[PDB]
Amino acid sequence: QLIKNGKKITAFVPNDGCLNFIEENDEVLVAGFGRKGHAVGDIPGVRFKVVKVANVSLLALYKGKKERPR
Amino acid sequence: ELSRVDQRHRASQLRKQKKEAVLAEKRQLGGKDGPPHQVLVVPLHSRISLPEAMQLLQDGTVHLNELGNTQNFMLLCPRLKHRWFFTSARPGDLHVVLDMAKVADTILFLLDPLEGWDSTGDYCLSCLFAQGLPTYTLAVQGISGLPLKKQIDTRKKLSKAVEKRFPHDKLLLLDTQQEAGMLLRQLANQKQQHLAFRDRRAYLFAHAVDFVPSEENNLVGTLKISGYVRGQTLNVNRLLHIVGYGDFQMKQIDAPGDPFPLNPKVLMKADPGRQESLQAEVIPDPDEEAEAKMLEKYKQERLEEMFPDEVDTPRDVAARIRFQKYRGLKSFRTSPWDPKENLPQDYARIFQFQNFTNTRKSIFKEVEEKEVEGAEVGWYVTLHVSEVPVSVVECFRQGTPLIAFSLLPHEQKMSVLNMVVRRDPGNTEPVKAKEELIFHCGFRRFRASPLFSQHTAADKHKLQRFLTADMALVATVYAPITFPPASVLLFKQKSNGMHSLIATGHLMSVDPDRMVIKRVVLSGHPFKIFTKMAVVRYMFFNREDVLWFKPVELRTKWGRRGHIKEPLGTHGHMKCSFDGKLKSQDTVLMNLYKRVFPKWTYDPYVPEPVPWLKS
RNA sequence: UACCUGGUUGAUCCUGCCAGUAGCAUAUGCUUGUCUCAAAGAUUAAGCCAUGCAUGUCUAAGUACGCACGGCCGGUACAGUGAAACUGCGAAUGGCUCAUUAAAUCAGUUAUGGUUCCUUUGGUCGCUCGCACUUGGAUAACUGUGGUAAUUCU
RNA sequence: UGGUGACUCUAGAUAACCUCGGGCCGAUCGCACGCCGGCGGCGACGACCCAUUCGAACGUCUGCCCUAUCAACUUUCGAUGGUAGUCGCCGUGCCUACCAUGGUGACCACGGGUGACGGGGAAUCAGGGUUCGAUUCCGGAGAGGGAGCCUGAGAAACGGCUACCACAUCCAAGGAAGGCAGCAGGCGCGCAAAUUACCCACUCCCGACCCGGGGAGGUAGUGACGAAAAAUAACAAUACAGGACUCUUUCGAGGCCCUGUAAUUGGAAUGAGUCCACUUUAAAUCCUUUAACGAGGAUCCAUUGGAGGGCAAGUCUGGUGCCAGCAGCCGCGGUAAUUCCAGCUCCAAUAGCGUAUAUUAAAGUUGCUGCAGUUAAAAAGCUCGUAGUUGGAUCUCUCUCGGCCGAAGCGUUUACUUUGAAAAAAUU
RNA sequence: CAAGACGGACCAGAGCGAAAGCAUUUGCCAAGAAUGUUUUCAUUAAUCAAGAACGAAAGUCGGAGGUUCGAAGACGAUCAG
RNA sequence: GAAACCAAAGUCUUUGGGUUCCGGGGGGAGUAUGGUUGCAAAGCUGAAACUUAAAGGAAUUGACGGAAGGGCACCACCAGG
Repeated sequence: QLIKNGKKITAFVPNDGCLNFIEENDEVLVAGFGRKGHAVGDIPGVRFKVVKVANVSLLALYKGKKERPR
Repeated sequence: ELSRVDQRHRASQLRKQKKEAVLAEKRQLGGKDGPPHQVLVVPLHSRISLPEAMQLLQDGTVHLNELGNTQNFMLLCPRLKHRWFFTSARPGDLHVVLDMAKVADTILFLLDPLEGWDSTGDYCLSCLFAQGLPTYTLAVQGISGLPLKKQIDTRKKLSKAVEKRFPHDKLLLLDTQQEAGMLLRQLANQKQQHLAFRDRRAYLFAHAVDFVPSEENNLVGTLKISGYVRGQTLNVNRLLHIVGYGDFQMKQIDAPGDPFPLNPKVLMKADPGRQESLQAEVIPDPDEEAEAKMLEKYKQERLEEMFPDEVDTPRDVAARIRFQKYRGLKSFRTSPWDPKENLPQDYARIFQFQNFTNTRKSIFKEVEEKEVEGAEVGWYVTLHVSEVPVSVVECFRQGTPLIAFSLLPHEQKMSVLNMVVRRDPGNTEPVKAKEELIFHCGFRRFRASPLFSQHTAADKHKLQRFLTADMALVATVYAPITFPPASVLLFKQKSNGMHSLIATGHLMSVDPDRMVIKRVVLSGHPFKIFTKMAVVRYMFFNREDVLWFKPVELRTKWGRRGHIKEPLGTHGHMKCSFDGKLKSQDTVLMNLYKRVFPKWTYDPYVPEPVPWLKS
């Protein structure tokens, strides 16, 4: 759920084994997926992807470089 | 929406609404009606002496409280209209930092100018991130202890050393009293992080604690926990938990005069007998040998990572006896398993919820949307406790603080907690499945024997016999029931009482219905191959062994799936059908599943940790 | 450098869009040794503001009776420097933001023969046929008595 | 008298008026002092007015984005004009009184919207164009919202005042005080943006002023917004591996041949750093200049994306096995996975490189240059018809006033072209 | 005998009309293209936002008449359904 | 010209005779809403949210016919042994 208007949005967690980093009710930085409003690839009707969790990037957590606070 | 005035006026309405929400939030702390603002100070690096910054920060009207070891004081200023309570902690001593950093309102970290922080402070900060940050505020000390030439580059080097742990923060320095004025101004106005695990119960910090022994020989008496209520409206009927000494019943609340008002004896409640929460945790009606064992654990983990659960069938013990309570499954995901099929006497000793989510919603709405007749927040109250050991007061004289929080309904009973948890990369010691590990599960501290499982979405969860360094597991154990969310920490005695951190996470839903399945795969080398037919040896050793495990379907490391047709030899020689033809370098294997349950090893007492150090 | 490539079919030739390609701008990730330039709370909220500062001012040349000073030489009206106060000038320039605003603002073009103008610069300053070898009354500065919880109040 | 292209101009004459809330005609200071009791040089302040400069203020002609699911708008309460006035610094419906019934519109009036302050300009781009411009220069507007004022040459001023509205600070509860869309800083909002530093030395401005003041401005701090240069190694000998050349049937052997690879050997040369001294500067810092220490790669070690096609670089090895996942698109995974995940090797850019969004070129897929309409998306069912757009051929310089020339008309009027002078600097 | 209907075969790769459309004889009505002209007017023209006539069948309002055919609606056959 | 085909669908990268209407991947959808005409049914004008990598146009073969013919063989048949 976005902060700025309150809308409900489905977002795709990018890499393998990264959904466990996302915990219930956390701050997530969400981007577009890359087709400018058009649903991308396999996922139907889901056009956004999570970039950061709790102000730590998922790329660092997946690569095991940084640690996720709470 | 049209009509530019209409869009503008709708935006102004929304602006008013969010400003009213923010203003309604920020008056809850540090004011005439608000309780004092508790600031906990940690000097991370070993070179920093906290008395130096502590006397730079103490000047405002001071009230120097004292303890056995730690020295915390009260600050009051009408200049900023702010009430402060500064409390100091030492890194490495994870007991004090952990049990009083979960009630502090803002944490101030001190950093040396030359290095980032100490390794012991690194351990402390890792644990503090893993259990929850109230509000961190970076600070340094030795910046003006150097000339300007190295000063600016020292700030550059510190900024380099911080971004790996704290993603981005300004480093606010402490050298003068005016700089302390800047810091106090900063800590007065911060974006306060609502740590909801504090807010959902009624937690209270103790400034005074008096023991009135009913009988001194019985070593138990009446306790006087007086301090500030910081959570919700605290009610007497709800039981009271002390973080290091368990949950128990409280008998009386009085409200005396506050010690430090911002602008300078009567009892509130006694507990009724019928409306009291009952203390019923269970149902009423019923040297080199250690190194060798560690190397054996290393070999077992190395065997149970390149091969999942390969167990060699013993040729001495009969196979259908040693796996008597195992069953076969065609497919792990789809084959049904009855959750109420085989239960021991241990699950006849816990408490089950018909619907956890409905109960959690009901309890949370009864806390939030309803008001109780207890004492409100910010009040300086006193609690008389009927039953308490003596030694806690002795601990109150040692240097550790006392924190008491009033629980939700149905939080004292025993249930089966499931903890989502992943391994900290700092430790690499192999931990077996049924080891005894210390859980810090959100104001609670206890040894337990958990069971590790996968964190998937399905019903059955395969038991993990070791802790994986990247996979996020579920630790399942009998434990006192706690309502999620909850920070969860895992420690182990390394040597001489040094609590080492292994893994951390959150508390998932609590239920005994989450079954854990232990698997055993039995290997066999196929020594004869026909087309879609195979004769395999060394899987069993008797003749009736194949007849007992007939309906279990064989699988194959190369992906073939089959089912056995006949036994041929008196020994373990076994005819098997297949979908296709096996390769010559292939092995067949059969899956056996049983239901496994956690051991009942729970005890609320925890030994005091020694200061942590690096090997 | 006036450029294209994959994707409908059993295969072809098309229409056709989707995707790739390069830029440029904001955000962000990961990494970062030297060195010279250099943008930077515009976007969302022309939302709210703790505290400090941002607008003052004297020459030989308006007014010195503050011993406030070293200091004349002594009845020497006023030696000098000069706090304060009156007086004169500035504070309408600058800075900031882009909310308003669609022939409005603004841009090139013309006009004031339809007007206002501190200052600066040059002109004009006994053209006037009707006590002056010096006019009057106050009021700050200072002395002294105060009020109010409080102000650059009096 | 003098002058404009044109006066109801300037100047002159006469009759008068000249406000008690009034118009000018020095009751001022300094500097040196001096000549036949009296006359005086230089400067400062002042002043009715004129002219000037700095402007301000109104007008003129032309030029704005999207919208018809905005086609009639305006005029009782001025809408368009006329006469007289009122106010105004003036010209005017600017306001009032009396008349007239006008004014604008398919050449899009009026109404809306705008994620609109306009321009100089920015990015792209063959040519045409498309998009942007909050933003340091110019012009405008506003200091929380509206309104009304004081003083002054200049303000409907807000680092001035008075009110109401909305917030909000100190109380002794009687009252008092506000305005960071100035500089730093905070909250809040957020995907999104720095120091509560130092100085008037530079640039200029203000004042009574060779002196004082200046968060204008300068200077450092944060700063991978973006931009320019540019290290992370060079040479030689060996030791192998190949490639050619010669001699050898070949295998093999040589070269004052070539090309690679070497935690191989040798020396030299250096900068990043730590540190002096100088210089820099308002005082510093930085850059630049010197002494001192400072380099063998097994580090003073380069990253970020990728290896199925598009699209450069592996049908290499192990793990997971249509699971997990990858993949912009096409697609892969169901066991020899060329695509997942690792290792090794390799590719691309390189102190930089990924992703997301907006916009541009590709897009001759918005078509003016320059698209399409039988069958792919598309021609109104048909004809009349107004505005609009478009439209056959045709026609080759002088008379008066002044010194061969200057003045005066030109010629039906325009479009078009060419020249000329005016057109802010920065940017280009 | 009466009632309303429709005008086959002739009927064509023909004809006319702006298209929709138009087929029994006779008269009247006012049109209409092409052809022929050493006629007349002399640019009056092409296409058209606005606006306007016509517009098969079916349908909808008022009347008349209802032969045939016939939406709806009523029968009978046909079957594991 | 993509070709089927077309003396126009030609005189089109060697691109400019005048003018009108109209299309911009496929669905949602000629749908909702609004206006207007209509007794009514309806007509004219007419979106978006969301959704997909195709939808489509011409021509060329035939895997296969549950399409039909022939033709072959004492490892098939007739006459037989």
